[PDB]
Amino acid sequence: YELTQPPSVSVAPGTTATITCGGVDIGSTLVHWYQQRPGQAPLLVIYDDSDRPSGIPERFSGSNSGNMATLTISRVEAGDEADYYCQVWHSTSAVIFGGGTKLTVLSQPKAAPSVTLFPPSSEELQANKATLVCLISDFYPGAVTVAWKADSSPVKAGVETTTPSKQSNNKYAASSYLSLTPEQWKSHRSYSCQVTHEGSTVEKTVAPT
Amino acid sequence: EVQLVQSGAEVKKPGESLKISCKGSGYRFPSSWIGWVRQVPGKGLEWMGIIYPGDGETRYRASFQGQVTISADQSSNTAYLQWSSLKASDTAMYYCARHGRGVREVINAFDIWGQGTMVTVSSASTKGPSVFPLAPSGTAALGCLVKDYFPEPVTVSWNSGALTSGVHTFPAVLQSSGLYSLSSVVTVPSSSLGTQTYICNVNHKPSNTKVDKKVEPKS
Amino acid sequence: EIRDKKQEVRALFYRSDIVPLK
Repeated sequence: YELTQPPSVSVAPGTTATITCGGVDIGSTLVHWYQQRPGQAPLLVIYDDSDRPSGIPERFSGSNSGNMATLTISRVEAGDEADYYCQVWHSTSAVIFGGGTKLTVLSQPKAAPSVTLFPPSSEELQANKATLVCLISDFYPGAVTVAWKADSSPVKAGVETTTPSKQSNNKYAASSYLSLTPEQWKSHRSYSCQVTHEGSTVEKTVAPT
Repeated sequence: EVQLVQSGAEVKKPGESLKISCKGSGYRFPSSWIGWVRQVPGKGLEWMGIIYPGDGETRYRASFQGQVTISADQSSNTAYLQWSSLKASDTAMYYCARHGRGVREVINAFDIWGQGTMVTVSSASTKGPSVFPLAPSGTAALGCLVKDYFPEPVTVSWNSGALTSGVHTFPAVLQSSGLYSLSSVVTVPSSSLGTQTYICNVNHKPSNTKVDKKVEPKS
Repeated sequence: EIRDKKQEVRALFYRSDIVPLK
């Protein structure tokens, strides 16, 4: 059994934020919603579909029916920016959390990422290692997806990516690493880092030559 | 108040056993389930198992059966999560959470959470970083890559703190080798590349290492 | 209706606090 949540949701402050939780016949069970801020433990904000624990403001509400449950935050405020998780008790030994949803409360206009792709330095090659470094900066909201291409084929082996982190200017930055042997590095025509953000993709390419 | 207090952060090697704890206070320990939840940094929540301290009934996610054991101490009001043989893929934050026992008088959800215990599994011991330049080629980005160090943290500055605008140091990644790597980057006017000198200062106190690396444009 | 669903769901993890079980 799987609970489906949108990976990211962004809303203007003061409007109504809606986060959905996708499950088969999820309306026949009870859905609970937890809030997690970066570096902190989760916090129960809704239980039994529509019930608020003490200390949770009334703008938080919930519903559940058919194949979808919904968390609703009216008059959403900057303080509500956070990750949100839906959760159910499906069967005796099955407790399931949704994938989570990063709720951003827009404090500034959307900004596309600036991407810089560094090839392996000569010194690293002298150490018998090759690392392509893709640095991504100055994007907002802080949600991107990174893909690597060798020539034109996607590669998943040897890829390490960090979670976006706030810059000084409240925009976000991330980094991705592709690990190759010097032989691999030299035996391909080109390598590409592709960063997708808010439906638009920025691509950078480097070649051994 | 009702609270769960978890044990401190752990750094262990593959194949070793581990036991982390969760101390409940302010409520009747026997009458609430205690669940364990795993969160790899940057990822989502994963349920591992749950125990009812009143009699020791345990339920596990199928994939975690045989890797972990959950137990409880009714005198110290303490729940335990235990690995017999750790793997590198066990690196994560681990939370305990209280769950009602299925009556209307209580919240039938994870209403109280522990603060989390970070567990890092690596075969490595203390090791200083290798610093490589990320050379630039009307602004240009240049940086340095701090590679294969253990344990955290390393601090990075530029020109001994004199260059601070356009500077960002990224969080570290834990490689399959058990070692950490990170990058630091700075954006500078492309006209100053010829004259100005840019040096990143890496400091790794656990290994008592300082490295100054001048990053230059390549031909 | 919500009561029926609540009973159905809570039956999965219901534990009595009275020992021994009657």
